[PDB]
Amino acid sequence: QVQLQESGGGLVQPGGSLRLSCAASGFTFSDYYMYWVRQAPGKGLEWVATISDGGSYTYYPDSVKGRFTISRDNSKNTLYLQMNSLRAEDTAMYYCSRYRYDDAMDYWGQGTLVTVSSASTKGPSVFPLAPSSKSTSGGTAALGCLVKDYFPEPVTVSWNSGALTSGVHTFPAVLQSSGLYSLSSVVTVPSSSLGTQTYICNVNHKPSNTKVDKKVEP
Amino acid sequence: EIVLTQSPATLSLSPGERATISCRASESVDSYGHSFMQWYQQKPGQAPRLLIYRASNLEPGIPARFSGSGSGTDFTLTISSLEPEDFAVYYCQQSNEAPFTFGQGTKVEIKRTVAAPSVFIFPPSDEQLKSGTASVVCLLNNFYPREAKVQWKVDNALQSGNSQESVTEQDSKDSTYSLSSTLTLSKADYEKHKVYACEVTHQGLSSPVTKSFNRG
Repeated sequence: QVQLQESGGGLVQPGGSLRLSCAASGFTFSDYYMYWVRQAPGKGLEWVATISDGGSYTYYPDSVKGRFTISRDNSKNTLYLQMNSLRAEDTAMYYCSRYRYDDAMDYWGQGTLVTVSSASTKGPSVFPLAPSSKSTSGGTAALGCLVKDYFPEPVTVSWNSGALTSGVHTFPAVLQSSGLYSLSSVVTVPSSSLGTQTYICNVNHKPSNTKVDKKVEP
Repeated sequence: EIVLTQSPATLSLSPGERATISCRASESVDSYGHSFMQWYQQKPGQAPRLLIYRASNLEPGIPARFSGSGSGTDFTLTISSLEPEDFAVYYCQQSNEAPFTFGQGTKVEIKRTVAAPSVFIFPPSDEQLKSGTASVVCLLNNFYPREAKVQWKVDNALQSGNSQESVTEQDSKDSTYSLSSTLTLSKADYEKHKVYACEVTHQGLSSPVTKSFNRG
């Protein structure tokens, strides 16, 4: 079915350049106008650029004119966005979108985050969060993972390789004074399986190529 | 630029209730005999999803509970009967003038019945204790409303300016929330003390509850 894979996001220095791409699939790509929309962390949606069917025409708001270039490769069914002279104000989640003849963007990419900062990349440290024995909520035991000191965003925390999704809570990351992020991921399990079964949390920080598999147990 | 102002900014309604969100455009969105107003639904960690286009057309695949209307400069989005999965930020979008624009968005919270938080506390794990820094985490799991209070106590000493909170987005299944409070102390402070307590005050608790542990 119609799907848009975006890639190319990540950390990049202010004044730097970065290219996002969107591999279209499941529809006659050359028959549609493509859009790039962005969302500053915590803020709303802003239009970034538009390009016609064959790349003939393109449009940008004045805040992007001359800095970003939208283009496409119809033979490879790919949409691109070459950014230049990036600034903190450009950090945000970027989405590609298909535009129907009826003037409606019906399919969007999952999105790719662009953090524009001079700060340096730091892999996260993973400390366990085992359930104390004094803690007994009846039949449920809560245990989690503590992912501290990393940059930039984001971080992916799963349990028992995505096999354990039910009841998991991965809180949004908070920025610490130092200047790094931190977040916790907990899951509630039946205290009757604490020793019975093995619980491992899968952490992945793609911007630093870190993939830890910390194991927890009281 | 056509400015789209949505109203209200935030909406809190119980499932089954009818929700109405408005959008007023500074200049007409009407051209060629049609209103080019779209409505999008954006959930946490996801891309905006198209609900309605050209003002009143339901997007195939979208439940019939969603509908839109209006024209000219005034538009309305309706959810005839809320479900816990409708928790999301809604945006009106204009496709008629020079630069496309989105409204500022309306945050829709699903009103759920009072739910008391299950409190948990985690002492800093041996590993982090070797790093010369201590992090104590207090967990408030599955509650509603969102307003809660968490005071830290180290040997009856009320902490201050040394804890950070992070609350999850409302659950789309049961509409509850979960909260996390981390207390960061040096390895020295943590070792020179023993009673670590987390006092939580919430509407679902007839009396504030305290969860604690003694180091080691």
